[PDB]
Amino acid sequence: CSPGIWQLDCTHLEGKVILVAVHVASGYIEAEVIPAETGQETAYFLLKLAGRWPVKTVHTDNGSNFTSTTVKAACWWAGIKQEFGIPVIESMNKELKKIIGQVRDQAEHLKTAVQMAVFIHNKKRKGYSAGERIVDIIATDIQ
Amino acid sequence: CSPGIWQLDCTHLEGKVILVAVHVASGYIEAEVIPAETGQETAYFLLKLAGRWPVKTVHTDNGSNFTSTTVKAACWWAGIKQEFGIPVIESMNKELKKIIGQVRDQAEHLKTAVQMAVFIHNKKRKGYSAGERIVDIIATDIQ
Ligand SMILES: Cc1ccc(-c2c(C)c(-c3ccc4c(c3)NCCO4)c([C@H](OC(C)(C)C)C(=O)O)c(C)c2NS(C)(=O)=O)cc1C
Ligand SMILES: Cc1ccc(-c2c(C)c(-c3ccc4c(c3)NCCO4)c([C@H](OC(C)(C)C)C(=O)O)c(C)c2NS(C)(=O)=O)cc1C
Repeated sequence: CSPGIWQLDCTHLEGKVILVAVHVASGYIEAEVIPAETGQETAYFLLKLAGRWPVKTVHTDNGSNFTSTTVKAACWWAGIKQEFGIPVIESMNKELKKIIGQVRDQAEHLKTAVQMAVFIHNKKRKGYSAGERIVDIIATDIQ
Repeated sequence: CSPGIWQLDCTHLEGKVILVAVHVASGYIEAEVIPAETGQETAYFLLKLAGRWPVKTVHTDNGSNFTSTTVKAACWWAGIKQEFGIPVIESMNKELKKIIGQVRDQAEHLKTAVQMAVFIHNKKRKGYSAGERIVDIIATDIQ
């Protein structure tokens, strides 16, 4: 239900790493292919994300993802807090993968298919779409 | 005033290319550093953008940016239309640059400074922030 809560995880496909962020209340996602599963990539990603949406806290299924100096710096600067599992489910990474499989032949590069999958997932009404729900959640929260 | 209209342009700083997209009604921006000023980069960018926001039409100050087969394909797939200048102002690229200059020492890489600049610009209340205005514009348009 909370407006600023996001979940961030890496998956793998085709020998490559996909970083997936989910806005938990809405199910809206942002994902991209990253060259390697490093702190640098995660830090840059978080900075982009924070600039675009209100990101108040981030949860993850791999806490170690967040130990890098580099990630800590991005969360410090953007003012993001961790939500520890120390501290309800998802399997979006399966759903995303499903859509990625459906569109895969439409593109050469996996990264391209991923963006196609994100678009499709975000716009799928089923009731609003996730894209509609996140703005409605954010707008309501504002006013 | 229209909800789906975006403006897209490349600028240069430090020998590098920054692609800047503006949501015209709100002044909200997304920007990133791209390795080169090519159709491939623009096409991928548009695909990301379309997945995240309702992108109905895109305007540009360099029409030739949109001639590549690659861009045409991304606009075809995402269903984006061009708005020809054939066919009110901006200078965001100056404002962005200004903010980029202010934060530049905070980061090593220009790309990092850019994301910092985007965040700052989007959250600057001055009245809502641009970030607030785009969601309010989008939500209202939905319902
Ligand atoms: C004559 C011709 C011109 C362009 C493409 C092409 C296209 C259309 C796309 C292409 C562009 C936009 C698209 C799609 C493919 N697929 C659907 C969504 O929008 C892509 C995609 O890579 C980028 C450009 C997205 C980085 C790809 O991964 O397939 C790639 C990699 C393409 N190949 S290209 C020209 O070497 O970049 C193919 C041909 C046969
Ligand atoms: C011990 C140490 C550890 C990390 C960094 C560092 C940081 C903190 C940042 C860094 C990370 C997050 C940040 C900032 C810098 N600046 C403010 C916003 O959040 C960056 C930025 O590059 C990436 C990671 C964003 C790709 C950078 O361009 O400066 C870079 C490139 C850094 N350098 S590093 C470790 O080689 O990637 C520096 C030191 C001295």
